[PDB]
Amino acid sequence: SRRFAPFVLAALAILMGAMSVVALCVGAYRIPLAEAWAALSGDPAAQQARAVLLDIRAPRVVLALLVGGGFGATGAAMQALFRNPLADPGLVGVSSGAALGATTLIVLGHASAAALPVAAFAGGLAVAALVYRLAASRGRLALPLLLLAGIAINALVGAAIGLLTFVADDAQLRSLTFWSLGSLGGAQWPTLAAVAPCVALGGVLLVRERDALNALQLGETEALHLGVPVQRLKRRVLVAVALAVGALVSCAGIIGFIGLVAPHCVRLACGPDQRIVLPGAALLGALLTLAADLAARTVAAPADIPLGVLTALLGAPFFLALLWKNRG
Amino acid sequence: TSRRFAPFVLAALAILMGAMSVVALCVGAYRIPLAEAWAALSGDPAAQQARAVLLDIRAPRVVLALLVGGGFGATGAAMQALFRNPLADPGLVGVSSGAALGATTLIVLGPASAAALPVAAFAGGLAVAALVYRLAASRGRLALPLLLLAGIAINALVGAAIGLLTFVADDAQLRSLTFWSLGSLGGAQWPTLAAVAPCVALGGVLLVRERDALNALQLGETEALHLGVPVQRLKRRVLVAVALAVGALVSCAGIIGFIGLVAPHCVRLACGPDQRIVLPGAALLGALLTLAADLAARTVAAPADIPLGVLTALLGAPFFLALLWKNRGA
Amino acid sequence: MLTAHHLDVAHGTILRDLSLSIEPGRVTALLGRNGAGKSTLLKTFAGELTGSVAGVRVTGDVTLNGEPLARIDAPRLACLRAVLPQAAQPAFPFSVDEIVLLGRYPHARRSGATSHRDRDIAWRALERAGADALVGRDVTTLSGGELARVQFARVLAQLWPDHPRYLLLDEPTAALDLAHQHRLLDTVRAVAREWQLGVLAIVHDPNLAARHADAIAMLADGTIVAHGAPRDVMTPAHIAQCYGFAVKMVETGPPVMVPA
Amino acid sequence: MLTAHHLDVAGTILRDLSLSIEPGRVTALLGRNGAGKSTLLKTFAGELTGSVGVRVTGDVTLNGEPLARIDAPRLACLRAVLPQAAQPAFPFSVDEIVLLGRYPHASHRDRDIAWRALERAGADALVGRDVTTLSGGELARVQFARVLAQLWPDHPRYLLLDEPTAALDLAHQHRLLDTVRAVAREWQLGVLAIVHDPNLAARHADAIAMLADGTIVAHGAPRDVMTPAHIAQCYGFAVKMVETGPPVMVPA
Ligand SMILES: CCCCCCCCCCO[C@@H]1O[C@H](CO)[C@@H](O[C@H]2O[C@H](CO)[C@@H](O)[C@H](O)[C@H]2O)[C@H](O)[C@H]1O
Ligand SMILES: CCCCCCCCCCO[C@@H]1O[C@H](CO)[C@@H](O[C@H]2O[C@H](CO)[C@@H](O)[C@H](O)[C@H]2O)[C@H](O)[C@H]1O
Repeated sequence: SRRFAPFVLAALAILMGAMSVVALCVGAYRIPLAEAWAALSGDPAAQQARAVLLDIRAPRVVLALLVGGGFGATGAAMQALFRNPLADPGLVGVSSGAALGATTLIVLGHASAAALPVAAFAGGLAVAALVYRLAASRGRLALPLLLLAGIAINALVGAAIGLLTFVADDAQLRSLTFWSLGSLGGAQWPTLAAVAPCVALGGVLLVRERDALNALQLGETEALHLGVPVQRLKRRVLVAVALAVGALVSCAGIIGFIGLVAPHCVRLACGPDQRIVLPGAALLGALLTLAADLAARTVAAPADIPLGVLTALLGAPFFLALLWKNRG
Repeated sequence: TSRRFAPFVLAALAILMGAMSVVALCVGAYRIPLAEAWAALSGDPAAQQARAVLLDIRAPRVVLALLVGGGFGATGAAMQALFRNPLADPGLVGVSSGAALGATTLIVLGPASAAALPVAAFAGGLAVAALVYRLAASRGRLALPLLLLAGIAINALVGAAIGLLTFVADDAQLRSLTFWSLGSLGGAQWPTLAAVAPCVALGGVLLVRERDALNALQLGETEALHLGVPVQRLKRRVLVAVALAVGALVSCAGIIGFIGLVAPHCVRLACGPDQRIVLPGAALLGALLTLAADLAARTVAAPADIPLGVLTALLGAPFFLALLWKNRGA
Repeated sequence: MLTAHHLDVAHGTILRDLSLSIEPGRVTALLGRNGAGKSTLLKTFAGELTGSVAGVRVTGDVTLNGEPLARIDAPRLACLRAVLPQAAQPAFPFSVDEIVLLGRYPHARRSGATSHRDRDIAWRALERAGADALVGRDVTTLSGGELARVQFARVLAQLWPDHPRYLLLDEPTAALDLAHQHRLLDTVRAVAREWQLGVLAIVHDPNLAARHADAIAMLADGTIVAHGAPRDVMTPAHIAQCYGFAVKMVETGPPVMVPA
Repeated sequence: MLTAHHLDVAGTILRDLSLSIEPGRVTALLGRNGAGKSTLLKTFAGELTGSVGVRVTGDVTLNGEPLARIDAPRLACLRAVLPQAAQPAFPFSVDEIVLLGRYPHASHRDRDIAWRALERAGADALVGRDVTTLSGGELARVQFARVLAQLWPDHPRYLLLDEPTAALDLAHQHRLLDTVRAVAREWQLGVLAIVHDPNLAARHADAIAMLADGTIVAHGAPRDVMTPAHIAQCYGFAVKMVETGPPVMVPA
């Protein structure tokens, strides 16, 4: 009635697309747009510029869109499910799992080279599932008890990660340290051939729950009186999150404030209705990450800055801003 | 109006800690029975080398474990009172991050005096603990929610600087960072304890001088203000005292690790929230638990010397698993 | 009717051999001191304690228009009863329009259709809640009194007549100012009479229950110790055992309870 | 005499407000939600005049001297506030809570007073219990005993109730208000209490002040103030009065 923001959505879309083009035309391997268009058009003189665009630079752009989109949408969903803007897709323990999955592989062994995201993926989901099972009671899931189960399993996980880091050598240390810092330098097409449908699915389960999510943000008991299966929905949202965020962190490492920032902006821009906030967040998420990952590729080139670093230089003024906002 | 018959609980822990402490000197990498170890530390000319291994290599490590445990136990008790919440960790002040910023700034930007590392961690610890305070306080009212929000934001910025510096670190620097970041008492030497201990004791003194005001503040902030507690001065005095003790400790132990949550929580469940019991109670139990944890590292996988943070996390995990099982239904 | 017959709820038993019936068209007010079990009994009529939700054990019959509550899906149940709770400060800053529309959630066909009838009902419910001035507003700039009119709007929206239902009020009337409290219980009675709706409302002030209730159930220690019209039930001996409070009655031009 | 004369508080939520709490007597403060009842109470308590971002003007005096000039810890021995019983962050024993009433004074005569405070509030069976096993009614009784412990006499002080009657049951909110007056009288003590139910204040106050949109609109004994037109311009609520042989307010 009082809320016409589908132009906000459509704007975020245009800005995202626009940013995508801009990311494809910059910058480390120096290609002027004229060689960029010739390369895409099949000119044999631009044969190497084309391989860069399609084999190095396109997979990183599409991965940045998947990462940012996946974190915005699961931030949107977590914060509705916990009715707190501070809930973060990691609370399931997927993030620690992936860390533990990845770092036990880097430090023990073995196989290669798409083995790193599979270990990270199975580690996330397993720690996710364990954290769930410890909190649920067959079958009622309290969200306070989810947090305690999380604090506890992340304690256990973190020790196993600490022990591996300890017995690791200098090569293996170099790998953990950078794996956990975040990166998209890996990105190639076979990787995100797998990841993309994983987070494509998660986003479908989440959009399929948006109306039940809105009722939920009114009251757990209130949603229950309106007919929402509050127990079945917690389990449904949590799986979908653990699924897209699991696939994501498995091949990007740990990042990094986007799942908090993007939903909170669209919620400030358009209100909390899950029907707008999830696409809005996914959209603004993908936009902010691409922008971040672009800056990492080029701000200090040929250094490739971990993008965990840049997305924190985003969360810092954001949290500093909503400090300044809420002084009263 | 009776009481709860605590002080024996206090006395026991002091004994148990003291006992354990004594045995700690005899079971490190150098094995020596109580008899020969007594004789050596007491001047027996036959054991001049044994006195050197005990008084120079073992003792500073055992003493550091007592300073760390007692330090975290007591500052946690204070912060959990201050925030009226058993989940406040001493870290939240800002100090842990600044230690890790200052420690990494120095390891990675070399252009080594063994007093250079703890002094850097201590300056960064206090600076970012002081910067977070200024961002939250408005000259001069300190809302604890805003302190937490400044912390989130200043913590994001310091992790940006840390990962940036890690990213550029060579192999030797990376090996320091991760070792320091897993927590270890293996850097414990007397010249630095000379500096760390008075900090921890002075932080310790300033908290004790607030045990009554903190008890009144457990009643409600406005309730305590009505009782005459200057709750704004109280918030700042605890934070500067916590920042000073934790900052000293992280400076030479690294990141550890659950004690300041666990210890003041068991002492409470045994004797109630009375700050007059809990703050010395938690420090004794913290010293007892930390030492039990470092005795565990130097032992369970001998001769490896396992990071202490790893062992204190293996206390946290069962502690929070116990919390969970206890608060089912509720 | 909405009926408990020989109800037990159980940590010992909080409700012991309780038998009460909510009649369509009539408003039953529920009295009892703190801890008497009022809020449990109401949760029980909601169906929060019977079905695929709970460990608390329940015995005896509870019936909505003829069938055991336990056989009524939470979706279907959301169309025969609604619950007006209390501490409505929302977790996110919805609009008023959105809160009320959420009451049409159990009816919205596709899943969250937001059809045109639904926006009309939402407007007409805000109309009868007396909250139509608040169209547009952020629910977090609303005084507790305004918000309380909006939550009433939303619960009407869910019960709106269409193509006998039950309204359960969980102390809706407290922390409203005087004029407000009488306004709401008058409208509730009117709606109950006009839509043939069964109302059970937990009310604190027994004098307030006396003016606006057709029936009163005084609940004392897990059991209903008086039931019937405000005239017969409201007596010194009854107020005595229900509340432990020595009172007397006094007349007007409905009779009022007074201490000493 | 705890007095507010031409008191303004800031928009502005109290406009030119003059009222006086006087020893031995219980004034009851009536108004609808958002009338500034709680602001004025905080003002008397000294929360908006010491050192602690809003604007306050006019004289507020406690036994002659201005509130703006009285330290918080000395002010704590001249008044206390009953805030409606909240369960603390951690599980203190009932004794520890009451003794905390003695914090501004701090022992030995303390344990004696804490007992006699706990007794006057009818909360002495509760000794050694954990406050988190207590019902809100017992918790209310214990909080009352803590405030009495604070104002206890030894060798004119003030008690402010910020809606303590709240959600105590009918018979217990009557006991509490009665026992306040009984203590107000014996210890010669000025009581200002925010009461919800106007009939509750009729039956237990000595003076009733009505608050309408930031300012006072009536002040006197229940008999003279409890009129349909005062209840009208205070509550926007049309009532009549009925006798008893304490006349009670009724709508229509
Ligand atoms: C809601 C989600 C929306 C986000 C959209 C992201 C979807 C991405 C799915 C990945 O699909 C990939 O597409 C590539 C197209 O290039 C294929 O590479 C193919 O082409 C490459 C170069 O063009 C070659 O290097 C490869 O060998 C060849 O497999 C690759 O196999 C295929 O899996
Ligand atoms: C409740 C909280 C309070 C707990 C207090 C913690 C107790 C720590 C005391 C620190 O004091 C140190 O004691 C050492 C005793 O050995 C001294 O070393 C002395 O002995 C060393 C052993 O060889 C020599 O190397 C040094 O030169 C010589 O100063 C050292 O200087 C001194 O600063």
